[PDB]
Amino acid sequence: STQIGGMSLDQARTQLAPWTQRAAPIGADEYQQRIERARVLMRAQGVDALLIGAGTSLRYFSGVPWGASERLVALLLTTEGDPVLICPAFEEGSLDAVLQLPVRKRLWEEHEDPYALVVQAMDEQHAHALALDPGIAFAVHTGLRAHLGTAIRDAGAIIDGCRMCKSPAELALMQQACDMTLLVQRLAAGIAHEGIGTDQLVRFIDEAHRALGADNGSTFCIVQFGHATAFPHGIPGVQHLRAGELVLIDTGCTVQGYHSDITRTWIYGTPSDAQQRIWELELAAQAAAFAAVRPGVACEAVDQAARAVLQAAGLGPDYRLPGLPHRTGHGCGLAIHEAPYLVRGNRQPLQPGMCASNEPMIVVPGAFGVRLEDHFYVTDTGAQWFTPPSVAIDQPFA
Amino acid sequence: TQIGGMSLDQARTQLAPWTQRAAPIGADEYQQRIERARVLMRAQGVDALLIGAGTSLRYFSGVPWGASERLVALLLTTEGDPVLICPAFEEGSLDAVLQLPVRKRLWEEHEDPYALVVQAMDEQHAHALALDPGIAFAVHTGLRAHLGTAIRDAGAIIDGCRMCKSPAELALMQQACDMTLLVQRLAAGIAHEGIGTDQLVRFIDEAHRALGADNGSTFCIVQFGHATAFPHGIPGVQHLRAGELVLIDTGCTVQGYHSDITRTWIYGTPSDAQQRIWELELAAQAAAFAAVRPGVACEAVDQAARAVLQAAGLGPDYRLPGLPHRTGHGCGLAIHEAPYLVRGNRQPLQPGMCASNEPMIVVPGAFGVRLEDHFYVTDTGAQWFTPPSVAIDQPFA
Ligand SMILES: [Mn+2]
Ligand SMILES: [Mn+2]
Ligand SMILES: [Mn+2]
Ligand SMILES: [Mn+2]
Ligand code: NA
Ligand code: NA
Repeated sequence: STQIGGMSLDQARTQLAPWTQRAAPIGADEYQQRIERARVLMRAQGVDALLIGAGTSLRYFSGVPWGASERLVALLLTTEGDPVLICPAFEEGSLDAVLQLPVRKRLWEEHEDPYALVVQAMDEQHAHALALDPGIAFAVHTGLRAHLGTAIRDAGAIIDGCRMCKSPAELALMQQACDMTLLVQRLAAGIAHEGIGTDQLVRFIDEAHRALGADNGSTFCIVQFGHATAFPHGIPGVQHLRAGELVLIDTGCTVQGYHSDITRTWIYGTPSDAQQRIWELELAAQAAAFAAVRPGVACEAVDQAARAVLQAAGLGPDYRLPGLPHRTGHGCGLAIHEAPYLVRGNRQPLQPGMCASNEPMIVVPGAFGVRLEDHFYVTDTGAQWFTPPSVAIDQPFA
Repeated sequence: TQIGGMSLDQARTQLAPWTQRAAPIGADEYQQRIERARVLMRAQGVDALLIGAGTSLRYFSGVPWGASERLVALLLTTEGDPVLICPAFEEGSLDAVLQLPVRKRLWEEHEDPYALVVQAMDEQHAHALALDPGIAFAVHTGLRAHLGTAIRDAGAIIDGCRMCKSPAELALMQQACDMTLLVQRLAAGIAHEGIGTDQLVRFIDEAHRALGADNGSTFCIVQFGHATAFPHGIPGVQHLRAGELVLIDTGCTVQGYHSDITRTWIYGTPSDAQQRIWELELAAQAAAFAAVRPGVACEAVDQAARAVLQAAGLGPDYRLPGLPHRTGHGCGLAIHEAPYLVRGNRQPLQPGMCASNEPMIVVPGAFGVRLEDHFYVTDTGAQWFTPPSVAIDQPFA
């Protein structure tokens, strides 16, 4: 190997300059385009009002990046006019400073009923067919239902109808985040040595993400050694690296809210025949899944292409272990997981601009797991990798 | 003497792993929480309770996982081990975190998890479901596809369990507060002219980790000078100058239980206005604490703080200069939870309830002063988790 081990912490740090290729933020015109696309989808669904809660969908339509809390902060979009922004009174100044869209502020003091404000705004515009953000807390349904007597639809089709296909600016922001995380993955492999701790790697990866100018360091970071790699959702526990162990690292960051999410699995020292066999199979399943992607292709077909490779090698079938116990991938954007899902049963056709992970992890019970994760986006004629796949068990980077 | 003068190396000699470790919640207490939920369910005519991944699932089952698009949930009915609905591929990991005996019902990726919930309801002849108000609305959509019956809001049941803390819960929160109080103290000590907000944030995370928090700082806000007048403003690096107030709001978790402490202190010489407002903030916090005892409505605690501000000529109500938001919020496995110390909330305080006391004063465009310490209700009054600040230049008792 020329990529694994052999780099000091100081040497890694010389490569950690703030990222010089900064993708442009989403502009005012694009936020308006998103509002207009939602209105088209609302009309198709027969909905005349849309309530978006704080979180990734509020940031999508308005630029407000705040996480959801027990206090209602929401955008109410109707067929005409600037959308209504419902917000705590004490937050008005902070809101003005992050909004990217002209809005009609409706402010509530702490003891006042914010749900009443939503319905009042609906009534003023003669709206009586609300679709509610499926990511919003159920408590908001309770609050609304105290004032509303009409059917409340689930807004998922509208929200996915907008967010699944990324604009060039969105792709560029995801691209930047992916490029940064790919470097961090490379440096993490470089500094690995006998005895190094999983916690030491997590800490360095966060440090590197910050140094490169991520929104907020590592969004998340999973580091697993040896038998711990057999768990897609294993408990964090400190391990120290021994020769002969696989190392699995899954991490990512955000840039203007847009996510990277890359997994590398590589050998420290000499691999066993079994580790070698399963690693090559993982790459082949990932490759086949990618090869299945072009416009019009059903999402489940991408999952099945990966399973076909595993089955031909005598793993599986279906979700059986040794094999692939979960879906092949998930969409990615302002959220770590979003539509479309590359999962059995999903007939959703792939369209240009859709972004998804490609990670058909193999688990061998009691032994290890191998997960390669790279994201792609659909193009007019096929697909494009955000990051190129690994080359070999001891060459994690193309 | 508490502010400035300490080197980074001096501070680090006080950062050994915490030696007074509170005991983790035991198996018997999880059973007590389930039984308490069942009593409250029955009292409300509810025969099934669905708890989603998040702080309530951790409360009842020990599972710490954050919510995702995949349903992970506990279904509690009137009898038998509660049902745990979980993706099949996660069973192994689920087993390793569960603190409660359960009946696992596993779904493969293409299968409908909502169907499992309703199958489990039907098996026990349940048809009066209450649903976790913190769960994604998507779950209502999924359940409604399968149910003709009302899906009630489980907030009253869940709060009825979680608002009053056990001794073990208090001890875990107490440990988190003690650790964060030390980190706050060390942060004041290493402060110096030109120090960066980002530098303080990093130290505070380093300190939380060294002491043995679950995962460093849960959050950390550090603001200098006029920035203190903008509590929810866009973060941007500042460098400290003499004459500026410093506001630090940070916390950690211990076994999931939260600390959340704010200190505001002067670096250098304060102005008369800074001084007078700081004193008023302390007095508002103290009056709110003095109103706390069993039987007092939560809104009276908020009003006690406002009364102090209005007697001094600030406000009234939420007007500025003054207190533009509520006086405080409950705290436990979540940073914010019931009960809320807010106008309109008639909820009577009961022994064991935990809440923040933080009646911040904002002077628009100038500065803000926030003192935040949490308390719990005792049999006859209240107890501070951490003692309040003493002066504008003595943040620690
Ligand atoms: Mn992923
Ligand atoms: Mn990942
Ligand atoms: Mn607080
Ligand atoms: Mn706080
Ligand atoms: Na919809
Ligand atoms: Na991390």
